Amino acid sequence: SNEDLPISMENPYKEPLKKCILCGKHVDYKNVQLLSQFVSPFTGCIYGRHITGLCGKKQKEITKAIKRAQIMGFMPVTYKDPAYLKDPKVCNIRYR
Amino acid sequence: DPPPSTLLKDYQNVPGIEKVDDVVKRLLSLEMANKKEMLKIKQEQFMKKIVANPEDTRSLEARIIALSVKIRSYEEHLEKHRKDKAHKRYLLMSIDQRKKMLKNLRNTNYDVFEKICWGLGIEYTFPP
Amino acid sequence: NVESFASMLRHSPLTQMGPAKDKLVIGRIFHIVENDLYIDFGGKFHCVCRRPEVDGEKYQKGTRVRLRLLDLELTSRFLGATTDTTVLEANAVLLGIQE
Amino acid sequence: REVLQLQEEVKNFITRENLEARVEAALDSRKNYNWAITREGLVVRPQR
Amino acid sequence: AKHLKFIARTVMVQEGNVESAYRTLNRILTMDGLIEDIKHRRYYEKPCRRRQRESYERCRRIYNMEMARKINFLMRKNRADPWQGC
Amino acid sequence: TKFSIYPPIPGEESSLRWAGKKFEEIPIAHIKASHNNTQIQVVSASNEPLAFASCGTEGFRNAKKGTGIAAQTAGIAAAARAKQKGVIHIRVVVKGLGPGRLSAMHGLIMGGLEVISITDNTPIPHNGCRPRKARKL
Amino acid sequence: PRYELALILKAMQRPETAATLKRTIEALMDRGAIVRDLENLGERALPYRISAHSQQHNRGGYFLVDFYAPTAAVESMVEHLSRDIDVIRGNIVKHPLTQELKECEGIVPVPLAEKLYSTKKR
Amino acid sequence: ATPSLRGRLARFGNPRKPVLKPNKPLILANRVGERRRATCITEMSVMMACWKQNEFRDDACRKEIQGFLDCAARAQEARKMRSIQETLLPNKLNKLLQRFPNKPYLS
RNA sequence: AAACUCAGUUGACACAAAAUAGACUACGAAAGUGGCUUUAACAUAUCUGAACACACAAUAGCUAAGACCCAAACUGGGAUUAGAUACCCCACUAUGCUUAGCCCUAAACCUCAACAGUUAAUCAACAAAACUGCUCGCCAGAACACUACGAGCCACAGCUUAAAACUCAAA
Ligand code: FES
Ligand SMILES: [Mg+2]
Ligand SMILES: [Mg+2]
Ligand SMILES: [Mg+2]
Ligand SMILES: [Mg+2]
Ligand SMILES: [Mg+2]
Ligand SMILES: [Mg+2]
Ligand SMILES: [Mg+2]
Ligand SMILES: [Mg+2]
Repeated sequence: SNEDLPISMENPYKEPLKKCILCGKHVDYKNVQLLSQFVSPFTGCIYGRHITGLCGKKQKEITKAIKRAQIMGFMPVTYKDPAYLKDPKVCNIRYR
Repeated sequence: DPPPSTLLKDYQNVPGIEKVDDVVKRLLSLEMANKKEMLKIKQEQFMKKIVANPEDTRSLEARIIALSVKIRSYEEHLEKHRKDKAHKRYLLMSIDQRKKMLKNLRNTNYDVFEKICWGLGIEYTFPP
Repeated sequence: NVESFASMLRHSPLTQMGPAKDKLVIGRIFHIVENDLYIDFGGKFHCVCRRPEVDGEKYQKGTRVRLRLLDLELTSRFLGATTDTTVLEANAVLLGIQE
Repeated sequence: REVLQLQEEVKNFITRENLEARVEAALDSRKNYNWAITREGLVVRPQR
Repeated sequence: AKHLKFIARTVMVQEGNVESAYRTLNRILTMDGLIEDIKHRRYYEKPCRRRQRESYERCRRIYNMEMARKINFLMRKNRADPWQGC
Repeated sequence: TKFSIYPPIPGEESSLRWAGKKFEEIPIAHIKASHNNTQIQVVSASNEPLAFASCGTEGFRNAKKGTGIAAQTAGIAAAARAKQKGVIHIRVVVKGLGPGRLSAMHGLIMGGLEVISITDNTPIPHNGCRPRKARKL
Repeated sequence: PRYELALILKAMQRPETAATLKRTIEALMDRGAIVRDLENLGERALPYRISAHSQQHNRGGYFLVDFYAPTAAVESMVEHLSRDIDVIRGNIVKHPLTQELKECEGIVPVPLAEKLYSTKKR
Repeated sequence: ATPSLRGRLARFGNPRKPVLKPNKPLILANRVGERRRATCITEMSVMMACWKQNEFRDDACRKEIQGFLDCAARAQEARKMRSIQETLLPNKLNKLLQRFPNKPYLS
């Protein structure tokens, strides 16, 4: 009938759905190095998702892993292990 | 309860499963599986023993068999957790639902209803 | 053989352009107020950029410049609003002058 | 395939026979489960 | 108690400006929520009051974030009136 | 090396020194800024008591104790005692959000002692015990 | 099912460590487990002091025992670990590798909630 | 990113119990809140301690007294400069919001 | 003021409670549930369906046996006040905790019933937009009255069901 009329399709220009840094990666309570990347260096508090930039599922995984490691003796509770203070910062917190 | 040596429902039909190590067989047996797998084995046994089409699950007979296995699981659970009010409620609700299913089956297909009652040991008592 | 609205829309440069994000367009300063340059770039709206500190005098009415578009229109919905609030102007970055 | 892979793995399972050997091998070796993540989501395995 | 000392909540003073060190430590505690937590734990906040306060704070944060978004969105339109007079 | 707000880690080989001593060997000036009283005890690296000073012990009484001025007085007295007992640099550890929290450090410095680290050890239970009921005035 | 026993043992020499590991694996096998693998995570300073069997511990040797055991054996193994005196702290968990990584396409956003209030002028 | 408001309030079509119970409607107002409102006590303390140990004879406390006086003058100057500096402002922001008001109704 | 001569550091140490995550909004029928691990486990392939039964039902409370850090009705002391049987401070008990039974009430409220559907021609006001179909429950001026009587119940100063008379033109 008419070829210039718009066609029914999806959005070919759709930008990729942003993926959390941990998407597709296995959060384990033994990976204390990864877990310490989401705990405050000074108080040991677990950062919120507004700081970690994690999806809900990965935030819950991180929290459960941190608690399990802390109670199983893999991770300090009140502070970040000093061995990991110099790891790639991935948290949107600026104390100074 | 099926013997602990029984295989899981998914592996009972894999070819050559009789030519694997005793360790592999024990890994795939009900001994190294939770109670849900044992309940599934019970359910398949009952379906084979009663229903005319063991491969059909949407039928009311299959529904009654599955619900009876669930009721047995709840009764076993409450034998040990006597103060589990949530599972007591689930058990009573499941008994009521099985009564309703049996009522419908009795009204529709009586011979199948008798077969179900005999197989599952259910006595269909009329409501007061 | 008269072009229809469908044909015109299909073959228009704006339609040929995809999303207006990070697209280099040629704007034309049509109004200047202090260091604010109102630039029209063929969209429905204009972009109000700031006279670059370098070559500032070179930016005068009618000057044709290069913009990197970020949004044809600056609109967004806010808590409780039933319809988008629009500031009636595009978003673009002034990359310099076209010669 | 699951059972096939399981049969392969069962050969390596610790048993009452190869128990001292496996215990000593474990004492000798060291498994490291740590690995950091960068802002770009690239694993950073530690250097040992 | 069972942890190592002088690692948690410890800041090092630079060039002797203990005031700057204490400001940094206070910022750390406030951002981590320890100051507010201590103030609230001084007296027992009954669960219903705690829930009401949490809900009120959540609503306040939503409203403030939305208002800040609106302000930042409209801030560009604080330019000089281009069509003055007409 | 560049200045880092994080304290040096025990066991780790560090070049930082104060009066020829490592961080783990510096004396510790425990401050306790209660709601209405500031206490200050300076102990050695091996928890050997050296000095003590409190707003109450400084002659302040009743509400006067819970003020910044009383905290400064206590800090100055503790600093003087520690100085005469052989203390130059101190790691300050304060547990309490009372009015004397910072004034105690100010006095502890004005009395001579230099501070190298400020530690907050305010006991923050992860719930645990139940605090007293709220006040209706 | 598949369990993983994270086992922090008292810091001791190699002969005693091997004896303790052999005893623990023996207890698992007696209870009916299939010890699939043993992994040494390396001796390290515990994150916090642990007081097990009236003895304070600041360092310990970390191990993982990946096994398959019947569900009824976990409680007995936990009791045996508690009785054992060379174990600073033992914990049996479900093996993480059994759990499957559900695919996440991306972080789908939540648009601003709409029509929470009537459109009447107030 | 603002916290989600989907399924938070008690509404029809919301099976779950409310997450939030806002006393006022969560609708942006066309205005923002108004700007909500000792100094140099250490020099005073120094001067007063010197007075206490000297019997309040300013002759030998001159330095501390001059410091205290200069600090008070600086405090007044700081008050003046802060006032003039204070004088985005809530008034201007309210003008902007009036220009772009929130429309919680239809038209 | 009264109170204690107990207070600071360090080390050992719960049958109590469960920072941060949580700016998540999930699970459960509701009450409820936010430390860790494991086991068991989250009824119904059609919906509605209890004053007509079965099973639950926070806190408080009763009975008996234990625990007791802290909190804490009552009580005692200090202070305030015209008084202060309160508010404020201190001490401490029942009680909060575990076990086995009871008790069966909440502003048990999201005051918005279950199921299915619609967004079209709006809609007293406010609140959380307006409705359609179907089903059960409930309501018919206020107060008397979460009352009396009767009945049932492990309840004995109780709970559930629940009136009438007199009164008023209002509520
Ligand atoms: S972004 Fe993919 S799981 Fe979070
Ligand atoms: Mg029904
Ligand atoms: Mg009912
Ligand atoms: Mg009850
Ligand atoms: Mg008691
Ligand atoms: Mg409620
Ligand atoms: Mg009542
Ligand atoms: Mg009655
Ligand atoms: Mg009666």
